[PDB]
Amino acid sequence: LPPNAPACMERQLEAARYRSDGALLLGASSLSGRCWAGSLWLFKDPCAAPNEGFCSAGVQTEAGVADLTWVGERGILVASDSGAVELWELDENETLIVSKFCKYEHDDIVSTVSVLSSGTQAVSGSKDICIKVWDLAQQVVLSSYRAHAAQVTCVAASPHKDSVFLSCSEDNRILLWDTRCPKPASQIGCSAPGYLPTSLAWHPQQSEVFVFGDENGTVSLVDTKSTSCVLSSAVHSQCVTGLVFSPHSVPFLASLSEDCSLAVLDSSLSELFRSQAHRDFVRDATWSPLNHSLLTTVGWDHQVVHHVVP
Amino acid sequence: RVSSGRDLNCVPEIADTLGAVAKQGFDFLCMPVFHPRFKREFIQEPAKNRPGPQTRSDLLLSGRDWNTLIVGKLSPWIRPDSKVEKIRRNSEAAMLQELNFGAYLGLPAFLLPLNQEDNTNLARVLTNHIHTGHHSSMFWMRVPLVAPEDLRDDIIENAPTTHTEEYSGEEKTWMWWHNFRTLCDYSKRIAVALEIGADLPSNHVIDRWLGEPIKAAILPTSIFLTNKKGFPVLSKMHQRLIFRLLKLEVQFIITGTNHHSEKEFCSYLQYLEYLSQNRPPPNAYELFAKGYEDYLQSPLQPL
Amino acid sequence: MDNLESQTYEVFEKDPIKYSQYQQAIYKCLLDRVPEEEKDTNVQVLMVLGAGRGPLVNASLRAAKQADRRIKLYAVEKNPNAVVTLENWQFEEWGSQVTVVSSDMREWVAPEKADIIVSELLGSFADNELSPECLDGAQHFLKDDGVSIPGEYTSFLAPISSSKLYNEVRACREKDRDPEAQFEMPYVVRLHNFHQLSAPQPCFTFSHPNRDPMIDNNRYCTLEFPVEVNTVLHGFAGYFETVLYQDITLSIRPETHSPGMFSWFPILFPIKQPITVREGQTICVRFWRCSNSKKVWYEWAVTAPVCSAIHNPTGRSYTIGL
Amino acid sequence: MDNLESQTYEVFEKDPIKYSQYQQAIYKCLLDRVPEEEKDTNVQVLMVLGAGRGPLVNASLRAAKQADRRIKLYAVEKNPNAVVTLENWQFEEWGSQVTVVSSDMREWVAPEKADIIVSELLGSFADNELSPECLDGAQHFLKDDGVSIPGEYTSFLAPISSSKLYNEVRACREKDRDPEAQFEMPYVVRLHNFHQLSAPQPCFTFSHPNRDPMIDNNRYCTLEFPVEVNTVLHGFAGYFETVLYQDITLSIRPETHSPGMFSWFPILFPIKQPITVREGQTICVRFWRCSNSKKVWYEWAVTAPVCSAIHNPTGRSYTIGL
Ligand SMILES: O=C(COc1cccc2cccnc12)NC[C@@H](O)CN1CCc2ccccc2C1
Ligand SMILES: O=C(COc1cccc2cccnc12)NC[C@@H](O)CN1CCc2ccccc2C1
Ligand SMILES: C[S@@+](CC[C@H](N)C(=O)[O-])C[C@H]1O[C@@H](n2cnc3c(N)ncnc32)[C@H](O)[C@@H]1O
Ligand SMILES: C[S@@+](CC[C@H](N)C(=O)[O-])C[C@H]1O[C@@H](n2cnc3c(N)ncnc32)[C@H](O)[C@@H]1O
Repeated sequence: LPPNAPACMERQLEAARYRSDGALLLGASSLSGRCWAGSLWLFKDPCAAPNEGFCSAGVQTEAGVADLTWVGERGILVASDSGAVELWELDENETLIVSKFCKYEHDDIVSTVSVLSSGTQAVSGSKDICIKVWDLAQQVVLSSYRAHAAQVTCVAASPHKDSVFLSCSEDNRILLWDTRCPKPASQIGCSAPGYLPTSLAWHPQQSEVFVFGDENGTVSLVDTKSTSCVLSSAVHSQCVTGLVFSPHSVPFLASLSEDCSLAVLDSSLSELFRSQAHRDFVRDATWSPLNHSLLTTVGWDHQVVHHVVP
Repeated sequence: RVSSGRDLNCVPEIADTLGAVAKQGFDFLCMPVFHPRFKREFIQEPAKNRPGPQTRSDLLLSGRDWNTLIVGKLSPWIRPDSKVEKIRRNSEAAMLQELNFGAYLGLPAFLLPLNQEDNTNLARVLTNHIHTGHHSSMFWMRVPLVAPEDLRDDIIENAPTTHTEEYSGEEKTWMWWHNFRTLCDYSKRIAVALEIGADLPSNHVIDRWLGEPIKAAILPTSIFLTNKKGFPVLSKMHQRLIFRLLKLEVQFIITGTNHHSEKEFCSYLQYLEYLSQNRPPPNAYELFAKGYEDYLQSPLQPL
Repeated sequence: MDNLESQTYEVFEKDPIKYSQYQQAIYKCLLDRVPEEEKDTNVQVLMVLGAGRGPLVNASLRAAKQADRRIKLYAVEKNPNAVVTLENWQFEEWGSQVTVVSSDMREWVAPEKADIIVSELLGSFADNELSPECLDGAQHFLKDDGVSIPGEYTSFLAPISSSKLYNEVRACREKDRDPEAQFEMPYVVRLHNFHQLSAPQPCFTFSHPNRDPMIDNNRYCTLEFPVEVNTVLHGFAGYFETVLYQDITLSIRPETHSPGMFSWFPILFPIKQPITVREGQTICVRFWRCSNSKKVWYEWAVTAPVCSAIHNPTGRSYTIGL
Repeated sequence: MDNLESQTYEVFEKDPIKYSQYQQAIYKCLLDRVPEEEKDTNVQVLMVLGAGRGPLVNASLRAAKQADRRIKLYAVEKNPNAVVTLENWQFEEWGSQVTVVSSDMREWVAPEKADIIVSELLGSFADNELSPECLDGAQHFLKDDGVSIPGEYTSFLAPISSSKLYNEVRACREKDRDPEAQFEMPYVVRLHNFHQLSAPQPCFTFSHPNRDPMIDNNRYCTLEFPVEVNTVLHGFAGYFETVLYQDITLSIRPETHSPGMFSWFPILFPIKQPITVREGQTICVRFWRCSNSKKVWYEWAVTAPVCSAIHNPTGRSYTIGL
């Protein structure tokens, strides 16, 4: 174990993100027992995870980590239980992790963050029903939006536009945002209101399409232009917590669920793969940048699993 | 003076947090009894068999501290009235579990939201818990003066907020509570934790709540304005309401983060204690009648 | 948890349609399971579960000689007093084609699996006699392709006006118990001086055998009754329907009542306080079926046009023993 | 059927003598089962049955390091709230020497048989908390030569005079139940203003494990109390004794009370009507221990010098849930 690194890693793995160089970023919370905290980890050897002794870097955060994201190659943006959005900076040697800012701006658990396309701004979502736009350089909230009427579940930045992002709430709304508009949000989704939306991912190329997952295990594909739901599949038997597109030319979609399974789907939402490797909730997925058929999932079982995808 | 508590939805170490808030001036803390994100599963394998501990240990506080300093909070993922059957079932079981733990701990109070119209099943579960042993402890329903849906920003192009006249609609929230409490057969154990917002609704909506069992009033940091010297204070209107609530001797609860950054959390509190010390002293009748408020007597019959 | 009296079996054995209908159900089922070329070689194992004094055993025997097919019979009955009648039937008449078993169907360790179980464990609200729990604890001895007769049952509710019945319930206050307990239990009653406020709607449904990986018999259901006169709600009539086999059914739901069948009267779920409903309004009611390892009970509430108290929270006023 | 509160475990964990006595019982038993030459090679499997917050697990651990012998521990507890405390103890302290099991001991399918089960499931009248039924349903996972601690317990009764307590019972009438129900249930009470009319006599006795081919926990016993003053009988004090292991015992029977042990107060069995007894007369009483698959209860009557009504016929006023 490196200097500054904790001797032990929090049981509940929340997040897993490959940097472009191929190294693994892990976020983890302690959701039970005496101390309810969280930690951040960097693994230059991804196959060594989750063992704390074979990490490149590691650090304790005050509260749990509800969501994570890379800023650039050295920045780590954190959604905390504490109400805080925090930015952690990576070391020069990349052997320690250092708090750059901790802002107590949300009134409840911050549950979701996404980095906007430029890399200079981010949007966060909270149980406090707010959605906030951050200046990362300035360490301030530029815009604060109460669009929703129940806690916010997911916020996703568009692949290429700094002012466009999706959000979804327990108030049954999926909102397409565009901060260029006087009234920024616009309500989108299928004809009939359905089951609550629980996860969102933009298509990395067709910059006008996204998938969304609901609390009933259904993954659905939406077009913003034709403003209606095209395809849908019953993928999972429990709520869909994450959706991750592969880096591939025509991309695959990883689907992860509280049913403890991973699934991988093609463009038409047909099932190519499924993994029961996990024995608790599956919280994240990342595709190796180095090996485009390699996929990593983490769970609340403390497994870091590397899947080989056909 | 004023009995007041802190509402937190994040507690990394209970010992420390309780110390922090006590130092800050608070009489009690409202906090999760399970980690708010710690969604449990009760039927389907393998998550069902998730090794324990399911939460943090009772040994962490004295019996007395549990009895007097802590108010439980239902986990916010527990949705007994969801339209999805599997969520409804886990939620029933989860609610029982957290309810049973509060009782196991001996908590004096325990918070549950009414944050939508239909809480039939929440009511059914609570009523059941109520009739499973006879206990003293209170259930505070956390209801807002104004419903979230009627408080949102007018910022959806294709779903505008309706600016027309809605006498009945602006009372929707009272009906949420009315119905819940009717279903639960007016149990003396179920009281109101009234949530106050930046925008007070019409005065009539504050009329509704007049005779209701309000045991606590929740003040988000969000609603405080700032004076010249940067201290937190409240609009004239909000003061009027506080004064009404002081007369009813509710407990006050501060929720949310500190937004007046150059001040301690104790400054919000200091303002409240300022307001109560600055209320007109009770007249001679009010001193005599003091111990007797809503105490029912037989009329005297000296014949 | 109680044992039925001799005269209670007597009155109900007198039903024309109930048993004729079971005969026809057993008849069809045999034909579908043993082809003509197998008629003499295939002996179907038939189990009557809760056989009372035997009419279902006789109706099984008549079904097999009508199908011209061969059957072995087991007659399981837990009421040892009825087991007297059965055992005297099997010595005097049935001979060893029928094995009389005196035990609970949830307990009986069966010497072999069955082709078909036959049961009549149904109350006026279908499942209110615990037919689900009984058959669930038996099904482990039904063959993988086995048939349960009945295969299915469904309960129904309709709101009613009747101040007469309201008053009859109210008059059921007893000493030494909750003064409002009368109102938190269902009554079998031949509804007569009443007004039915809306068409019956399906409530709870059970299927047998139960192929659920996890079997759960608890239920929550929400019914919306469009009402188009002014009136006062005093309670809910319950009825039921069941699929014995295929198209052969039994019903006490008025729209599809089995003609001549007198074996079940309607059931009444009262409410503590009359509720005024206006023309054009919806009555919303909510029913739960609840359980312990010891007991099963219903809880109900009206949530529109106005709310009531939740009735029977916890089975405090009425449960059915397991 | 209920779950004990945190503060209830707290008060009772404070007993000096109860746990020290269990430590000593586990201590001796280990020595008798693993000889010095086996000390490092023989690891005894120990099961604490109803482990509450763990003091018996700690007392097991202290007994093994005092015996210098090796043990594997299972901590079975059905109160999931206490299972919280246990699971936090086993992560923070015990490590994997202790396997915490959250289930009912009658249900738990054990991965292996035990050398010794340890339990404290005893009420002021020994078996009135259903220690027999609990341990009976567990013993199938005790090895053939296995030891139960406790090995044995015995209840005792003595007749008492006390108009104070008679009056305290009478004052326990509640609305909505039998007006005399107060009198048909036993009270844990620190008997203070009372007169004990005769020496306690043994009542019911249980042994563990139970080597009976047919296990029956029901009992009928008849006690004759020679009385030598005039007075009025108002009830029966109960007490108990138990053999933890060999000579190591616990007792609340006054003649042999364990010094300093405050964990059990005496129990009171009232009677509906005071009965006058004269010097020289015998008080005859009769106690039954009764059961269902659902509940266990006592019924009692005085038959001399005059008769009383049979108390609690059927468990109509009080039962203990299974
Ligand atoms: O619908 C009714 C009618 O009740 C009665 C109606 C008329 C006379 C009765 C005499 C004794 C008992 N119940 C009577 N009872 C509930 C329902 O379980 C009826 N079933 C009908 C089928 C049946 C068969 C054998 C033994 C008992 C029964 C009871
Ligand atoms: O003899 C008594 C004394 O009762 C009490 C006496 C004094 C305070 C009490 C507080 C809470 C509950 N009971 C109390 N009770 C019956 C008997 O079962 C006591 N045992 C004693 C051992 C024990 C250990 C752990 C948890 C509970 C118990 C209860
Ligand atoms: C309503 S009766 C019908 C009797 C008979 N089949 C008839 O139609 O006349 C149901 C019978 O099932 C018996 N029974 C109910 N539950 C049972 C169980 N779990 N095991 C065995 N018998 C049962 C009852 O004692 C009763 O005689
Ligand atoms: C009186 S307490 C003693 C607790 C602990 N041994 C002590 O001395 O502090 C009995 C404990 O056994 C548990 N228990 C009772 N019956 C049980 C059963 N059948 N299976 C598992 N646990 C049981 C109770 O919940 C309770 O915590």
